[PDB]
Amino acid sequence: SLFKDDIQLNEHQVAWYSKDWTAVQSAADSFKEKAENEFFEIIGAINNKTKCSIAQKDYSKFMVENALSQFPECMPAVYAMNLIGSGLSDEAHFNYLMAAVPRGKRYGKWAKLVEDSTEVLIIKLLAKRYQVNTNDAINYKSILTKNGKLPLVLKELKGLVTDDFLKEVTKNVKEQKQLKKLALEW
Amino acid sequence: MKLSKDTTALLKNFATINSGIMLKSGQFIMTRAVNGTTYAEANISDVIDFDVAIYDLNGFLGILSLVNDDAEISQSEDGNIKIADARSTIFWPAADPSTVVAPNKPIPFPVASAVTEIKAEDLQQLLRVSRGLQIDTIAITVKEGKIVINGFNKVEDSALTRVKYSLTLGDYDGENTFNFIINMANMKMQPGNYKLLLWAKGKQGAAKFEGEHANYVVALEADSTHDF
Amino acid sequence: MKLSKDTTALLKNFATINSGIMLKSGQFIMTRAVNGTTYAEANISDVIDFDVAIYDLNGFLGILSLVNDDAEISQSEDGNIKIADARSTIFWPAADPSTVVAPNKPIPFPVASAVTEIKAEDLQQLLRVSRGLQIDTIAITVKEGKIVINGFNKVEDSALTRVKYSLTLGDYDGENTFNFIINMANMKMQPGNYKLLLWAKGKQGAAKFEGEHANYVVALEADSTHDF
Amino acid sequence: MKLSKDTTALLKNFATINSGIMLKSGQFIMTRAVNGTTYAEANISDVIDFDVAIYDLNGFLGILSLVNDDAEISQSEDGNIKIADARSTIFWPAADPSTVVAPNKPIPFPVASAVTEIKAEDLQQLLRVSRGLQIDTIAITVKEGKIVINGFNKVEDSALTRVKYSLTLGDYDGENTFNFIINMANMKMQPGNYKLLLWAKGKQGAAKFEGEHANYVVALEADSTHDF
Amino acid sequence: MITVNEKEHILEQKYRPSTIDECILPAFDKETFKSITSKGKIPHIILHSPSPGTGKTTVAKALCHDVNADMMFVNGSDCKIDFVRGPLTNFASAASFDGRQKVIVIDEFDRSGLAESQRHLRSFMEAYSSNCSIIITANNIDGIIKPLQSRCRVITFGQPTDEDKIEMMKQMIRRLTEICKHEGIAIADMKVVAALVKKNFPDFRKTIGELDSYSSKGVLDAGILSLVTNDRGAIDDVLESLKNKDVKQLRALAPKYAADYSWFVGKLAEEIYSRVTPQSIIRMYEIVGENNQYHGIAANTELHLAYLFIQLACEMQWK
DNA sequence: GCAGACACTACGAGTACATA
DNA sequence: TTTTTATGTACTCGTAGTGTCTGC
Ligand SMILES: [Mg+2]
Repeated sequence: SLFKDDIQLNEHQVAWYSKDWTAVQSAADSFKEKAENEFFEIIGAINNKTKCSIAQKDYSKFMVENALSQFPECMPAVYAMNLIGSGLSDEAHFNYLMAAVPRGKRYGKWAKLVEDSTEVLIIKLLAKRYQVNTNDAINYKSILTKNGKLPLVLKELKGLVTDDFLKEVTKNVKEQKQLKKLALEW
Repeated sequence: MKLSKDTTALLKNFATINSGIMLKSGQFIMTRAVNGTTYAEANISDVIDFDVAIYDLNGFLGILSLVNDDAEISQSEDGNIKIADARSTIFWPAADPSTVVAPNKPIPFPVASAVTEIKAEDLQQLLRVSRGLQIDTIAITVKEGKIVINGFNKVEDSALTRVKYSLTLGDYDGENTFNFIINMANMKMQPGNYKLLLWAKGKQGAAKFEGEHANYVVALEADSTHDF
Repeated sequence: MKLSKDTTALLKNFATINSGIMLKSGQFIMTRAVNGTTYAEANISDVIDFDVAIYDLNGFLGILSLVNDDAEISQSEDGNIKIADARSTIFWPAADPSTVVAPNKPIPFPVASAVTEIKAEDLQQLLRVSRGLQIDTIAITVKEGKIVINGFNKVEDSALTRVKYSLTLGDYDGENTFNFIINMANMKMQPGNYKLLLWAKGKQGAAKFEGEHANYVVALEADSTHDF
Repeated sequence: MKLSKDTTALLKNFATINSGIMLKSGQFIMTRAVNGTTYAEANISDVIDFDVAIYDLNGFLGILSLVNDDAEISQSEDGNIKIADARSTIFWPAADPSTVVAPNKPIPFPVASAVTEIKAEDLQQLLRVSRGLQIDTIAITVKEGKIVINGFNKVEDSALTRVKYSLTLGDYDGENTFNFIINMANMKMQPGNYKLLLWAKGKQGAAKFEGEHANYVVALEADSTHDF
Repeated sequence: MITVNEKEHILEQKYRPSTIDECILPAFDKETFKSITSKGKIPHIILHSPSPGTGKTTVAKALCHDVNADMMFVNGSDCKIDFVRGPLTNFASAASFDGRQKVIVIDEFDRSGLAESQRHLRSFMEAYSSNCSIIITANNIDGIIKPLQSRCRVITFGQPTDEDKIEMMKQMIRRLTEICKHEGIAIADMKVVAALVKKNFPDFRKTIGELDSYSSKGVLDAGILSLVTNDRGAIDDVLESLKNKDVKQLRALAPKYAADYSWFVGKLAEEIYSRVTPQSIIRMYEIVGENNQYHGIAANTELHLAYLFIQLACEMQWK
């Protein structure tokens, strides 16, 4: 900045006035906050018997049913809507779930399985190599573990872990680590 | 050892047939499609001195394209492969040979029951017209004493009735009558001239294209008719 | 019957108006956009010797570009279009006449309400300035004795009041006052000098461009004004 | 008034520093980068007779090229820029001053801490070898008497150690060393011989290039070594 | 007093209000809009309501008309990233020699596939806010990214109070009466206008459309009232047969509605919902869901619908 | 007369929906 | 108070690669 004066502009003004569209793209990606949802305002109405009209709100049978399926008191209604409610309207689905699900303040955290990304990768590798289903692959993994041939088999299969395969293994970019984990597999 | 850019451009074409390739000691490379509908071979200049199986050939060639042309390629001490060039060094995992589909045996193509030739310009015109006329199959036959290639759109013409394209390749001189059908999807060859050897016996047969870089053999379609 | 490059360029320009065309035996060709915005007629050197409708004119001109310029166009024995080249032959489909939107008869333009003339240089300058200032509509109107074309950008200027371009053709000795708005998208003609006829009767109106080879009728915008 | 092709060429070169420009009445043009890192001034022949801010200079110069060389330039009654030709007229919009960045005053270059000169051959060779070897940062330095300009690659080398190119200009007389690092992004000057002045103080610095038509001032990077 | 555009033949387009005072809005919304127009400058506003025809585009244009702004009306679906890089920057950076505030109306900008462009727009707002303002209108507010919603005043149309609704409906009755008087439509019974207003609320566009449709013979009398207060797709015969447990009439009605099974089942559930006990609602939805789930599975469809009728007639407890 | 400009296509990302 | 199932199909947008013609 040769001109040592200037009130100085923000990054957006510098990007736009200069018409450097890469700086404009970065400034726009600055606002790339993502993932907005208000499904739990609907579920609360189902749980707390609040008044709530879905004639103007977005509805999700999968999200509503999976949220209500976290507590056994609602499992009868979720089961019924999972059997005979698939061909119902979203309004009808919501109406039934309000009429049937018993009242209760039950909000909590969903039950999610925490997986060994390395073990998932090993099972997927064994299923790809031997063209078997998932449980057959797990049985192969058990047999190769209790035989000591697993380091040998993993060594023979280390070349099969392409960078697209790791996308199927796990979306966490820390997948790079497993990559090195598989590079050092001897 | 380094891979000259002609070797790299050839391997990029060999990746169009098979996603991986197995390189064995010698000045000769080959690959075949996993379904066995096309196979390729090529005598290459750069000497291959150690056997190495590459499962991901396109990613390997992307690694190659980045770090110079005089890149020294070898196998690493641990068991993988190494690519060193002045400023950098990259390690690539060496796959087990059983993880890559290899043609195992160099197919000795029999003495051709029909021989012809096709220039690079003729092949380019044929590919352009096929991209234009939606042509997906070709039929090499003998028409009025010459050897012709008729291009059909098998989708809208399941029986190959209406000829959409026609090309002449010279006289035949022989005494046999044939109609070798070739699906255009099985021709992964790079532009250039090609000596075309069509062989058939009973229910078996093949079409070999000897080019200025590599030879590509392709399998005929099911309802090909000949009288050899 | 060959197709001189002037004829093929004219056919391309016509293809920008309608994806398909219906050309009958003679030396007269015509086309009209499916949305009825522009119409074109022209005489050309090459002689059409058989009636045939082309569903995809652009692809036909592409396959024509794919062979020698002296290629022979005829009607195949099956009834399609046979393009005979040196060694190759291309068979292009003949479309069903009902599946191509074409004028029934050459529409005779009425007696003009105003007449002027556009030099090819003025038209080229107008088009290049339209690329420049990004003007998307024009207005043929009267400016103190003369006939002028005003060029507006309807995206940023919706009322057509901020004149971005102005061109002066000839003078207008009449007594009427008019403002014919024309959308730039409907100016599908090739360069040249054009006698510009303008017809309007209350709700009806049109703008004709007479060239030495082709005539182009263009529909005016709905909110044009006149007192004829 | 008009604009000669050399004036438009100077403006087109200035457009590489800023997409817009500020014109005040006189015969002196100038511009600044939005980040203030580079600057340009020029004494020119044609006369400026009305102040105006231009939003897009490149399109303006293109539209000037679309009309004749005797195109009259003036200010329309609405405040925009009128460009009158023989029969056509262009109305280019006038920009708001708050949307274009302009140097608030001609910069006063201090006493030159060092001086040298550059022949046009050295400048064109430097530009070509930078484009070739991918040089992104240069630095002026003194060796055993002569002043030279070296160039590395700041991306592959954050410490500035590998001298990938160097060029010799003249001899240096003095007692103080100076290794000024400058980014190539602020290098937008037309080819020719330039009298180079260099000023430094404390962590700040500047380099003026005086030419026959224009002068170009370039800032220095933050961690530049001064020793003054 | 009323705004008439003679260029339009469609009634709802002919009588589009041109001023904030002419629009029929909630009291607080109209107060805020009058404040905006009075203070002289327009901020960045987002007018949203999922219910169509509440007045978003009308109010945007009316704000621009009251402030006397340099308005650039833009179809939101055309406001792609190149439109922001080009026309929007061209309009923002253009010098104004008349003191008119520059306002960009982006009508119906709630397309998800434009999110990226919207992000650019946000950056645009941080560079040309001192030069112009933006009035976005939308139906799906979630189609507008969160930074845009946060930077603007977000006004939710079609969300009135009960007293607001009473006042708005009275104003709409008066407006329809004035429209009838202008159009030469004789009003023999104001109950027709009242029924139209109450039936098509809060969609005013659809209200004027219904007025145009039912005012075909030029008179609004008791016949048009009976036509408006009717339901042409009413299912009442099936509902009354179920309420009476009439097996004969249900058996007769099964083939009448068996043709459009999906639509009839949906409408029948929708109608039964409001006329039965909560536990009857549970049972009805279970029965209907099962019967519809086995639609393509059953052999005789008319028999399947009669089976549904028998189930509902037996198990429903009508309030 | 050849860089550059203009247009056209191929592909990744994001969204949406039906059915299981 | 939390928050996403697999497969197949369809659409839109942005951009980058690519081919091809042309203006001082
Ligand atoms: Mg609207």
